[PDB]
Amino acid sequence: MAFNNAVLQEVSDLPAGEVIKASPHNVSAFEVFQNGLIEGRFVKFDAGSIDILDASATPTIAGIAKRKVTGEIGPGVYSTSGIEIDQVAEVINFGFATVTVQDAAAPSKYDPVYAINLDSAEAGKATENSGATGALAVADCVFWEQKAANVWLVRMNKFL
Amino acid sequence: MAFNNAVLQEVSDLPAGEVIKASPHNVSAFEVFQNGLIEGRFVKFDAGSIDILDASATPTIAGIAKRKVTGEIGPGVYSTSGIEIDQVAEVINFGFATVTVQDAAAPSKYDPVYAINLDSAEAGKATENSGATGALAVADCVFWEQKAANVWLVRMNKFL
Amino acid sequence: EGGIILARNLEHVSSEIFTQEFAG
Amino acid sequence: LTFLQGGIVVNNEGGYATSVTKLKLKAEGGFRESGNDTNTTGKITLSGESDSIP
Amino acid sequence: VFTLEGESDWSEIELKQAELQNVNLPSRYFEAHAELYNRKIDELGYLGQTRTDG
Repeated sequence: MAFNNAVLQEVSDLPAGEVIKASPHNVSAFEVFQNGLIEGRFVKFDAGSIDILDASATPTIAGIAKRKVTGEIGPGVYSTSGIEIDQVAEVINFGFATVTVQDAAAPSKYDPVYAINLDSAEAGKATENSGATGALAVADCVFWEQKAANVWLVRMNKFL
Repeated sequence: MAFNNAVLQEVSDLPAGEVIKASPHNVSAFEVFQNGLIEGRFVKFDAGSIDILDASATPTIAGIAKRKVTGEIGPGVYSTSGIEIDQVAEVINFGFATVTVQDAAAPSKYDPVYAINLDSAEAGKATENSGATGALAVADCVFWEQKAANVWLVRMNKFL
Repeated sequence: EGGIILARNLEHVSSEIFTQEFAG
Repeated sequence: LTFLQGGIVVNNEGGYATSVTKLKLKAEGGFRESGNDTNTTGKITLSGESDSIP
Repeated sequence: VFTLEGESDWSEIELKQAELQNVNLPSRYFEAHAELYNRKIDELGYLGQTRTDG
């Protein structure tokens, strides 16, 4: 159908899955990954492949799925075997990066980031509330500032 | 041995003590060291000097000893008092760096890096085997990818 | 969200056209 | 006849194709308050979407 | 002596839709007619003419 949101009230800030390159930053390419890897989410590393967060024991959070500016137009999705095939999964593991947050979450600066660990659409979403279902403490990462609607720029103190 | 590997069916892959500059990296020069510091090996800071790991209990591990690419042809060794004299022991302490891996070690990506804290030539060699003898965890340091024969790119997440 | 490049532009349909070949 | 007098322009670009696809680029981001020698935490970037009419 | 005759038709619509792929549909039919004539000449000298009923 027509273009969504003809006129927006404010200019939306950084979309999720984006890394600021003024600060020190590292986005590292993983060749093997999971089809349908949502961008702008925390992604885990399992069996030598970058895949979506899902209920597990203690997933190895490898960082934030980088949003490709020159990727396919559509939902933020990493795809294999299509016209929109993405050869590698670009993952932001160091620096300031934008991640979607649970719509219930209301975080603030220097709050410890919690990723979502569920087999649902909310997989890989950040949050401040640790009592949220499937709240996984991401090691050494803090919310920095609210960029967009339900998107927060967080800071990964060390590599993820 | 005379010019080992006369002909190779593939170009040799990255040697140890080599840090990739494409990412946030840091090699920091230490003006005093120990004679016989092996390049491409975990070094430790003790008594105000960089030196090869030995029988110590809880060494403060500086980082991978950087391989002086325009140093001496021969063993990758730091040396005082010679024509082969290196004034400063430049040491890689942040980012992706190549370290020699124990000949018996079979690591994989995101595997925590243990360094052999022994008094031998196997001192400072990286291994994934926690159960290996004389090895301590190099906290905040993971394996990234097998570069060369018994050489691995590891990731020092924080300033090591 | 997503990207800026439409999917069909991420594919280069080769200008060379390969005719079907039959027995000699 | 009232349509074309309303003001809607007529766009003869679709060629002979069975559908016309239009694409929209939106600038997303924001300038952030800075000091003399700091690292900016505000980034201006692009996003897009598309529509198709048969 | 017997004669073989074959047709090929198109339309401006599919002519231009084929030109979208930089394909000259009339020229392509002419090449196909010549090629099928060559193939039939090759086959008639090897297997003769099979009637349409077998």
